[PDB]
Amino acid sequence: MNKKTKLIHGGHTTDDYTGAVTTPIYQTSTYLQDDIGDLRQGYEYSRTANPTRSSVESVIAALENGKHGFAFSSGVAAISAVVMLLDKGDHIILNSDVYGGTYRALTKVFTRFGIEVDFVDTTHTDSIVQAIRPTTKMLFIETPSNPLLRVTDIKKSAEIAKEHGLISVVDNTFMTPYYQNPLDLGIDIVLHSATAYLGGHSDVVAGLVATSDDKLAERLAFISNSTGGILGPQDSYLLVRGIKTLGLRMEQINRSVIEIIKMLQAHPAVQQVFHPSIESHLNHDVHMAQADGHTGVIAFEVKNTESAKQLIKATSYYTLAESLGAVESLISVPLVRISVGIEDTEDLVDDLKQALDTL
Amino acid sequence: MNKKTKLIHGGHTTDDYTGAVTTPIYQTSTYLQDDIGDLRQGYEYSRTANPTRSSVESVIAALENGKHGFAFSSGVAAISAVVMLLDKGDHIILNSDVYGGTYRALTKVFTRFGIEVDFVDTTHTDSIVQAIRPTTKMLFIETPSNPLLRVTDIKKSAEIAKEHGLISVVDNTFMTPYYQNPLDLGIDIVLHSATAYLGGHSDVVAGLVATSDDKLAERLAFISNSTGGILGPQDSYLLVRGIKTLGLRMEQINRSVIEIIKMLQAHPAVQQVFHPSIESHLNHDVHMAQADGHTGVIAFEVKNTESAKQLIKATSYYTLAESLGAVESLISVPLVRISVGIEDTEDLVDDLKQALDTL
Amino acid sequence: SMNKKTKLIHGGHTTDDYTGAVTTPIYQTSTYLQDDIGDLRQGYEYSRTANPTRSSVESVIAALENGKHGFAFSSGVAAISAVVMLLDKGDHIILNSDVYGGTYRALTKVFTRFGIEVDFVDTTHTDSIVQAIRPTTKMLFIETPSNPLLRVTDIKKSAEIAKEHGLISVVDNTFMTPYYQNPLDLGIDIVLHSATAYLGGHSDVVAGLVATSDDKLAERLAFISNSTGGILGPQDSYLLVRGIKTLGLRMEQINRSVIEIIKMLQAHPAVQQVFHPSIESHLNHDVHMAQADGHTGVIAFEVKNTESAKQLIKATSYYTLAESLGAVESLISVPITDGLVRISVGIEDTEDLVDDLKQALDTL
Amino acid sequence: SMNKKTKLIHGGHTTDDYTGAVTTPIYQTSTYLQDDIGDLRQGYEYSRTANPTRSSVESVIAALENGKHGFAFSSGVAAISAVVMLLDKGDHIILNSDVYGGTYRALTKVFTRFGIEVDFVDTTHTDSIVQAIRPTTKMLFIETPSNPLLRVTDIKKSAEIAKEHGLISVVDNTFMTPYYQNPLDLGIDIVLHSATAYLGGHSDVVAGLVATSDDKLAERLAFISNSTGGILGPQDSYLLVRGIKTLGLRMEQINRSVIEIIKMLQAHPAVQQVFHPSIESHLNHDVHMAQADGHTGVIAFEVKNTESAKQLIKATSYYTLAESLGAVESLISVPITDGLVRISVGIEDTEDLVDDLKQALDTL
Ligand SMILES: Cc1ncc(COP(=O)(O)O)c(CN[C@@H](CCC(=O)O)C(=O)O)c1O
Ligand SMILES: Cc1ncc(COP(=O)(O)O)c(CN[C@@H](CCC(=O)O)C(=O)O)c1O
Ligand SMILES: Cc1ncc(COP(=O)(O)O)c(CN[C@@H](CCC(=O)O)C(=O)O)c1O
Ligand SMILES: Cc1ncc(COP(=O)(O)O)c(CN[C@@H](CCC(=O)O)C(=O)O)c1O
Repeated sequence: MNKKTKLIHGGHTTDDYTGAVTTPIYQTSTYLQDDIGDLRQGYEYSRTANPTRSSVESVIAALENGKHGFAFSSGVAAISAVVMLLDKGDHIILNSDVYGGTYRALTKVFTRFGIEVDFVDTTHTDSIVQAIRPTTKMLFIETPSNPLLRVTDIKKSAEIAKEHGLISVVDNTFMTPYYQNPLDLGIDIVLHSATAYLGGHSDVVAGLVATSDDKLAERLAFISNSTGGILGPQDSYLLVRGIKTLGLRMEQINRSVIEIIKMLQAHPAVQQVFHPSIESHLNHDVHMAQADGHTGVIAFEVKNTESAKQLIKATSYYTLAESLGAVESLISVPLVRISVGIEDTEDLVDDLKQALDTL
Repeated sequence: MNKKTKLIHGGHTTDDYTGAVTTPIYQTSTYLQDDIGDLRQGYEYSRTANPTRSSVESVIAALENGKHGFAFSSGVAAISAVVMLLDKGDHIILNSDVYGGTYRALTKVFTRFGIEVDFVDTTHTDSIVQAIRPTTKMLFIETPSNPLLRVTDIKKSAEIAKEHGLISVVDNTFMTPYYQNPLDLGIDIVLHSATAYLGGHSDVVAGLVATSDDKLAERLAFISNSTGGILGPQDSYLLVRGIKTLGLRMEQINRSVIEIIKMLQAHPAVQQVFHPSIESHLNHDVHMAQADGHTGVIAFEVKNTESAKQLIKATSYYTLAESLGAVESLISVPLVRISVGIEDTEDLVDDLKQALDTL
Repeated sequence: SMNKKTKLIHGGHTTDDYTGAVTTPIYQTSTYLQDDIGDLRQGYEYSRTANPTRSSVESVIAALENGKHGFAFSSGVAAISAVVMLLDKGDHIILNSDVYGGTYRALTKVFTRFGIEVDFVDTTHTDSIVQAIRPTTKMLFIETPSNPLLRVTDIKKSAEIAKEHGLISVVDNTFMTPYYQNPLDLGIDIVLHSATAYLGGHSDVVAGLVATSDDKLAERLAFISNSTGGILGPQDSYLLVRGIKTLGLRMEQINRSVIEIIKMLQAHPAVQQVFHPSIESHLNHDVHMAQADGHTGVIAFEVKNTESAKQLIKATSYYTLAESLGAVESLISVPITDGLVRISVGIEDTEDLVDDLKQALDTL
Repeated sequence: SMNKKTKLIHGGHTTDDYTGAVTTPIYQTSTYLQDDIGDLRQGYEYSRTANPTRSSVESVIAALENGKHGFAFSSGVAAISAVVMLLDKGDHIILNSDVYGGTYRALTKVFTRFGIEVDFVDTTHTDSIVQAIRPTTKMLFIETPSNPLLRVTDIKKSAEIAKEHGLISVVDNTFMTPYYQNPLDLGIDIVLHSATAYLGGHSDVVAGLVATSDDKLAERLAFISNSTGGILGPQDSYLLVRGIKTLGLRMEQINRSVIEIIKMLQAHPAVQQVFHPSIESHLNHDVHMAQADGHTGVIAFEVKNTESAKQLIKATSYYTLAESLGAVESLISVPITDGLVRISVGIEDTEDLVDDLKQALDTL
């Protein structure tokens, strides 16, 4: 199956009972047992397993070429359960440019649980080897990062984590399974902030986790059931529904990203454009070796904070909001960050250009 | 407002915009900002705050006479966030008869995070005083417990936790806010497995947390945002919808519970009926002093495991399932445990009696 | 064999035979796979024709009304439209004089162009029904108790009249609900509901329901529903199933407050007339009590004028000034003269609902 | 000023002005509080009359079709019913000869009793339309391209004919979608859709949509919708809004596969005739290309007989044997002769959809 056919028929998204071509929304909490312990189709309690949630988990497991899938109530919940794979005294290595909520949870919550953290500039693989302490048990890397889009070598990070006995995790939210598959590069666990691209319509807060390891999946299934950060059935369906058009959406976003960047590099009011597609970008060639596409998040710099406030008000199609990966374009100041939507490419380039022209 | 009027108009369950008499389902992830940092109605990101989730949080805060509410993706998620209020080395005291999932999360997950646990027979308040270590920081009690319905003195446990400087938590799932208000008895934090009675229709997996403490609410809001165990908007609405009939449902369940127990105590095939309403029940008078009602979970003993298997098959209205607090009656063997539904009282008594008669 | 409260929980099929789920799965779908051409896995081919979630609520209303076939529509008016479509050009319908405004609107502004000629009759006296039967009469439609004056019509006699003259008897059982009044058991052919009112019960679903035991009329209704497509969505179908579960407890609480609220209205000096079937002096009070074992939560009363009715509504705290009825929250409205107020008793505390309306009437 | 792909994202009102939410809130409600009697906070009083979530999808289809007023119905047939109700007893309707089966069913088995007399015409030759106009003719209904043979009718000429003879022109634009064909811009009075097909796009919503710029006809449609209640639920309204967001990318991918799939069908020896407007030899191929800048994803072709059509469907791997069309997944069916197969090209990979149908046709 090619990529666009996998997004439609990958996993189990139909009902074998009635033949429904979409997954039924099992808004239920419990299931009848014919005999004591005799499950009709393997469901006993919705927290342990829910057929609508099991559908979206089989979709992300296929899109990432994994064996097991896990749906959580948010991208932060999916990252929490992954960190709970370690005990008191264990050490984690993350990239210095992690997303803010990851920095918060690990430095404010899990440090209170004995988990020691150390943020490392992973753009140079040599800095990962040296920081590995005897208690180091995990390697967590996002690529490209937020909001400067720093690229980390996934393959080398996997070989590093393997040699030193580390659980390799990759936050693949920005790249999506359509352009990047960390599991195929040796990574143990891959997770996504499903609120971003997989949902794609700014209407689901969710997280997904995929892995080919039976152990880590067994330990993750126990953590999910024992911590209950599960995704609801309604949100699970809308996630499946939005994933169906993931390929078409990313290709339209990729087409606009190319044209928008060309505009940003030539404007006199824009210094420092940040995106892995730019040639002068650090680790640019590494990104192309591990990905066959590009993310829709772009970051550029204006003169000062007042110019960024003026640029946003002059736009007509960019929505001032705090997410990314939507069908509608989003803009925010973490330096300005934009999440390219699926509007007309000529309209998005012209709207941002005429807004920058007013500076 | 009396109890039945509070369940309808307590909290904020209407739309001030359109005037809609029910809370809109905000299936959304982000919100437009008029200016940088200028929130229209105080919403910026659905994980931090969602209007549908804020509605159900204001309902549970009012029903428990609390000041702040928190909705989580499951009852286990609500209990996890409460445990994350403590750091490495802190100690918790729980009742020896806690629910299984609470035993799992604390002994298999949080012990790996330095949190030391000790389960204590809380039915005698003297056993709580002696176990308080210098590192003890929390007192967690369910009353009545699962599945033997052991009653713990809430008021005395609150005075104990206050004197020794402890965060008092009460799992009020079985009693619901309609019959028991732990906050009114001095308890710091109250939580519920909203999957049970508050939802009431076996279609929402959720947890709720209420507290009158501004500190603990601030620390809980940070934990919820930093761990992302949030409840979805669709599940939040169905929770609000089911809570509307909580009073009518509990009163029907209470009427049947009285008649079912009278039947169970007189049947020759039933030894040892467990419920706080029985006079010979341990701490029976304590339960009536802290609650003006009764739970619908009843536990009784048959001769052996084969008689329990036979009793379940002979029933017609009791559903063999793994939850509780549903409109439909539920039965399970953890000794048999039944969750009384809202069916006709004469039908539920007769159905269970004719099934026990076959033993 | 099941009592009413148990029938509301286990009546019909509201579980999943596949996974075992204790609630009806929401089949948000449009079409269904066929293993072989013409072979349906479980009898579904297109959601408009049949949907598993809609089929659940259809079996519920069929069991609650002691009928064989149930039909769910997009709204109460859609259920009335589909029933009126049972008739041909030139046919005649007899309706009660004070039928709901929307039905009056549909029958006199839309279906008068179908060729159906409508007649509105004081059905409280069954003789007026016999006197109005024209040769080309084919259907008898009656609302009991009506809106907003709650006039009571003899259902059993109306069924015998329709049978005697070969008419299709239809009863709008919205106000009474299947928990208190079963027209099908009294000889009526078709019973319909505005599920927006009490069956939904939480003021969050706009739906219509139809039930009948006649196989011929059911096939004709299934054809019209598929040929006109006023079907109910799967999400609304499930919420309707969910709300029906608490129907008995909701009505029993509403009836308790109805008794105390009426007593307050009869003793207040700013209230003149009170309209409700439970009142002994109400016309056909014995008829209602013989065909129903309960009372609706809609009450109509009169104040001095329109300014008094306006000030009353602003003086209440638990009565929501809005349309619709039968919700868990109490509703108030002014529909028929200026001073005629109409309330929909919710499930709030009885003492709170009586004290709030009593003090509000006292600022007059 | 917006291009098509930007219009699909920001056209109409699909945000919450209150909280600022970037999507339409699902107003699962039935009634609305009134501060003062008759004072509406935001113009809502009863969900059947108007619902905020339904009003969102109504403004979407009105903007996509360059119309002023939009209406959402419970299904595509409900949208057709409400439009046919615009006419009175005795009025006449002219429809294309190969109109959809459900419309044929509704117009010849239900509305023939309304007093409406229906006429089915070969609208591919506009002269047949003029020849059929009776004195009592009031409406012109046309499907282009039709189903399943995809016959193309001149929309611009059909609008001039309706205007010349004082008829209400209606175009079923389901197959073409507003992304490729805008009948209102060509002089048509009313355009309707079966949103179950492409607008929803994910085979999970049964809905109908109507759009018009005529103020008089819009008030008449709003009245019929309220007086018959075939409205769309709030949950289905939102999913319809959500699915429309990706309409352009879905159709553009469907069209790319349509080009390659047709070329394969024209060169396969087990395939005789292929029916699609893009084919140069197709009747009125120049007409379609002049009134639309795209192509539908429904393709019709012929195999040797019925056994060959049965074996073909069992031989595919990505084509789902089911009803409906326009979904993200490819669909197949056998409707008109035995060997006539009808496919609905999905958004799967073009190479995968061409190779899967090519190898399946090769086992014949
Ligand atoms: C790379 C990455 N990881 C994790 C997350 C968090 O997953 P959730 O589903 O949102 O829980 C985000 C979303 N961060 C968003 C929102 C940031 C905020 O609300 O403060 C973003 O970067 O715009 C993310 O972009
Ligand atoms: C007292 C109590 N606390 C916490 C929970 C768990 O909250 P959740 O919403 O389910 O996450 C339950 C539910 N326990 C259920 C289910 C037990 C099981 O599935 O193994 C019960 O006791 O039947 C409970 O009864
Ligand atoms: C007896 C009766 N029949 C039919 C209907 C209409 O069914 P729907 O589900 O609302 O389509 C109503 C609702 N009448 C409501 C609505 C009033 C209005 O819409 O203006 C009422 O009278 O309060 C009704 O009370
Ligand atoms: C052109 C056209 N008009 C109207 C409709 C009906 O609108 P609904 O939303 O389905 O109510 C359809 C769907 N025709 C489908 C359905 C076939 C069937 O129901 O048997 C089709 O032909 O595949 C259609 O293709």
